[PDB]
Amino acid sequence: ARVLVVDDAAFMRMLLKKILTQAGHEVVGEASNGKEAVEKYKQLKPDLVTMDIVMPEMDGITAVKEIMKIDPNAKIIMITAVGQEAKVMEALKSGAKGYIVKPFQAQKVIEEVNRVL
Amino acid sequence: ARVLVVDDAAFMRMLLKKILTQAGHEVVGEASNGKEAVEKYKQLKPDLVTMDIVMPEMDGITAVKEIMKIDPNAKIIMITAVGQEAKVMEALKSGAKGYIVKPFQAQKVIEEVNRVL
Repeated sequence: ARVLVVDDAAFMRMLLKKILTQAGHEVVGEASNGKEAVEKYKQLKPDLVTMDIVMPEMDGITAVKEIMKIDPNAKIIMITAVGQEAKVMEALKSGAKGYIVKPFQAQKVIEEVNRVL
Repeated sequence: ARVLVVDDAAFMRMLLKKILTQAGHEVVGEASNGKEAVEKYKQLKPDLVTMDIVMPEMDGITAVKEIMKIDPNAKIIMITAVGQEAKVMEALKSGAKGYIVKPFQAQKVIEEVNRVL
């Protein structure tokens, strides 16, 4: 009777939580995506999961492409950590204008925002 | 100076919003994933986007697989609409126990939760 509700739409989570709780079940957790669903399953060990078969599955690169398609003047800065450089490379190829590296130093972040503008 | 901040981690959004606002910039919106980033770009037409190159990119099927890997007794119900049947099929193959169809009738939803338990 302990249920993990997974859905990218907050209102869908709510609607399902309503129906479950109204049937005497306890929603012990919620997730907006795949990774979070799996993490929350470990931590909560629920009896039941409800999961939308559509989950956000758009990466940073293709979201750059979609935004550039909409507005070719879009100014995008990627947030990256060490190890993701191949993907950042391709984001920049696809129209992104810059990037900043985690962990942030506030000065370097604004140097880069300013540079882009 | 109007910035759309995109990152799957709420605290990362916050941290970046802090640094931007402290530099005299207006965070006019936020997104937790790819789809939402693109939608919000249209609606807000921001001067600047900041976007994590890692965005949730795990689909419902592979999140079923990861959960089954963790607990082979996991009980998962897929939420589906018309048109997604190929993906629901494969979710069930990978260990999911059932599904419910949107738009929900509360009775059919609990018939299916009960059946699974």
